[PDB]
Amino acid sequence: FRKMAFPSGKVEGCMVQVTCGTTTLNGLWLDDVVYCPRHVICTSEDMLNPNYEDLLIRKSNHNFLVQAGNVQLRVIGHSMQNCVLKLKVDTANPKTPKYKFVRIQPGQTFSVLACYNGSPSGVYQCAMRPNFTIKGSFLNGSCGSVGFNIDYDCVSFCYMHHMELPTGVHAGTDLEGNFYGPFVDRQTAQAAGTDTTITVNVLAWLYAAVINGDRWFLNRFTTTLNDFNLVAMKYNYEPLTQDHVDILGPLSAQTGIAVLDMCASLKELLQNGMNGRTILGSALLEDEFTPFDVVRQCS
Amino acid sequence: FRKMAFPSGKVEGCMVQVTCGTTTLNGLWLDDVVYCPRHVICTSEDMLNPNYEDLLIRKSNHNFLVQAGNVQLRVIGHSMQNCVLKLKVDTANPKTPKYKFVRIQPGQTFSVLACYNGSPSGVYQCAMRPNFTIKGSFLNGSCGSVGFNIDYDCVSFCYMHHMELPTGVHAGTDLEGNFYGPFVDRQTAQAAGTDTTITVNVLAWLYAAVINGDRWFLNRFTTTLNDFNLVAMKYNYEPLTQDHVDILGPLSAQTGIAVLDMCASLKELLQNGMNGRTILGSALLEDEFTPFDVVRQCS
Ligand SMILES: *[C@@H](O)[C@H](C[C@@H]1CCNC1=O)NC(=O)[C@H](CC(C)C)NC(=O)O[C@H]1CC[C@H](c2ccccc2)CC1
Ligand SMILES: *[C@@H](O)[C@H](C[C@@H]1CCNC1=O)NC(=O)[C@H](CC(C)C)NC(=O)O[C@H]1CC[C@H](c2ccccc2)CC1
Repeated sequence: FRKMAFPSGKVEGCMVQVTCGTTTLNGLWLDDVVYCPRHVICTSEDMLNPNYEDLLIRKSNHNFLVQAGNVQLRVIGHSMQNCVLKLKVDTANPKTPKYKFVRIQPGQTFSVLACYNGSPSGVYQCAMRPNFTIKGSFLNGSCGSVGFNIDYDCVSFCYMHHMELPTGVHAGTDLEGNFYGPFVDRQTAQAAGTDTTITVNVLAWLYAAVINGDRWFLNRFTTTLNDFNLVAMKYNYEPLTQDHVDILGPLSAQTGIAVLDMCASLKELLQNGMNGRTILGSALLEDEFTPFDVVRQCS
Repeated sequence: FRKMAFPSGKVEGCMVQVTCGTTTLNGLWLDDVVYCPRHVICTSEDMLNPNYEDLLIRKSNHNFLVQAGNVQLRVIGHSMQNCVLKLKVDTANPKTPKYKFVRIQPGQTFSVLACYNGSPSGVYQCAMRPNFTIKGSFLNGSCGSVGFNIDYDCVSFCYMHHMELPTGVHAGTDLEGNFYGPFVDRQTAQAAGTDTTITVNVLAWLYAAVINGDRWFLNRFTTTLNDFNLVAMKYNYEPLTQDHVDILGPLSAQTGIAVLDMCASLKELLQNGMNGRTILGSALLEDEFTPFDVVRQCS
């Protein structure tokens, strides 16, 4: 059982390089539109407190250099939508997959195709935390890298990368340019607030553990939803709801472990730690697998 | 800092479905040749102790159904090379990337594109352990999935998946069909022997930690190569050599921490555990990042 990303090929064919002045980042080329973070129009002496409206007025289509491999694209229109720029180009991307834009919910997962200068470097799996940050791997130049899921042949884009926070975590927008969380695109320290653990995902991962022969943490006890949450609260775990319980149903059915029984084992793990033992090769409780992820991987 | 796979697009375009009888697995379609594990010619009542030579003699080209998406490929020749079958087909794959076959060394890493019925399901990063197993995520039907690295535009294929061991780990071949390790393709329990930790990789990962602001484990001590290895041995860590030291050089240079100083901190971690603290979000010492991987990710 491994942290698995979706195959990235459909998205690799959408990444391009966007330069304005001396600032270069990545853009997403779908049909005849390139999407990129608006701070590509910023100089280093603009990022502290940019007035994007005023900065963009000084820019014309020909100030946007868009490059797909060795080929230049002609920019024939531009506009700002929230924190993203949309550059209309004269050529539809012939590699455009079936796609949609979605605004993902906290606790859900997606794959990130980290890019630099418009070239894919690597792919990994992330979760949108309850505080609307993600714990990625991003260097200077990675802005415009996107996060996505794939449903059959359809790519659902959900994230575009914009900035780093002092805690080392990452923040960004949906593909309409609205940040996840309370963040703004300026180079100041910003607070994400307390993060909380995604309880339903930890449970899913404990089920995956049991499915993979690791069972030492199961005990003889059960609990109540109300009583588990009294312990969840203390640990900054998200409260569990009956919808969570029914979401966990197929895993409970495959393992034969009632959900409230697994909750009892989780309380004991939370109160007593792991006494140096491990679970699927981790010494911490893992919360970036959804129930859906676990089902998909164990079938 | 994250466990990152290479973009999988170049390899996605090489995966096909291979069926012989009622047994179906994945094959790798490069130029006019499809490569797949030879046990595709086995029935369930053959896998306990197959005589592959005898089994294959009963098979003709038309018994191999090769499917790429919705299109059948015509098989015009077949032969067995070690534990792989090579099916000559009448059509060169138009998506064949620049590629080579390499037999990878223990301690090195590569990406796995896990496939089922010839369709990519997910991508993740693995290491070839010192005992020539890998710790993957593979279900029935995943055989023929490949592992690879990418160097610029060139795909180096290094692994094809064949079987699972009782410990839950995985074993397979290079693309010439020679197993990594002492394994054979028959459905019996087989031993991998003691695994050992990849010391040079743990050091690389501690450097990555320091590069990412996590420094609590650094101490005031140093050691000697000879004296560190006395402690390595006891913990079933691989001995460190001066070549390892020079490999770690660029990381030592970027952080300003002498390699033997980092070795001192590692000895203390090994002797004293982590007392509930963490390093890059893990409560265990991580050994599936090479120095090269760390450099690539932190630049
Ligand atoms: C892409 O342009 C880039 C991605 C960043 C670079 C470093 N890692 C990333 O993920 N984004 C930015 O540079 C971003 C531009 C804004 C939106 C105009 N600026 C940014 O993220 O600035 C951060 C720098 C570090 C700073 C900080 C860190 C630690 C302690 C205190 C303060 C937070 C803001
Ligand atoms: C692909 O065909 C498949 C991949 C396996 C399926 C399950 N997970 C995997 O990675 N390989 C095989 O089925 C393989 C065929 C051989 C090469 C002819 N057989 C195989 O791996 O058999 C294992 C089954 C389980 C068994 C065992 C497990 C636990 C305890 C004792 C014994 C080890 C061999």
